[PDB]
Amino acid sequence: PHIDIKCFPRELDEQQKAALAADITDVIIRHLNSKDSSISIALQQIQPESWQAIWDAEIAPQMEALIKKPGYSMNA
Amino acid sequence: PHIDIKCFPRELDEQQKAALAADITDVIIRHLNSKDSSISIALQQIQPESWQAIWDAEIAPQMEALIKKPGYSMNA
Repeated sequence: PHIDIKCFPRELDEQQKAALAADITDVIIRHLNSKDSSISIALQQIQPESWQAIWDAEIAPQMEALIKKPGYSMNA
Repeated sequence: PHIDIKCFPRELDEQQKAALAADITDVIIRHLNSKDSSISIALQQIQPESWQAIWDAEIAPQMEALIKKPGYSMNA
């Protein structure tokens, strides 16, 4: 599986990145019965003022299919 | 933050999707110190025939920046 995490800019050294990676991997293996080798994870940081684009492209379009809806809401 | 999980087709009922989302949420909360309401999660099932597209547009290009590299390669 390929996991993509989009978040606002964070301070994360290489150890924080590895730690985050290991906890996601763990969850994926347990829930989807994946192999560690089958897992890839991307971490993309979105600038403070640019979330509207993520909401219009990733969130809004799949609002109902979302296994976890956003708490907030930003539709015109 | 917004988390998107892409995997091959598998059977998953509502309770399983919820347990997965809940677990992903806790990992995100610890590592990103995120608020709970601000977390949205998507789960998209991709047919093996379409995985190559995911590799070319998501994995290969960000290879060096992935916080977790895949254990396989689709260069062939």
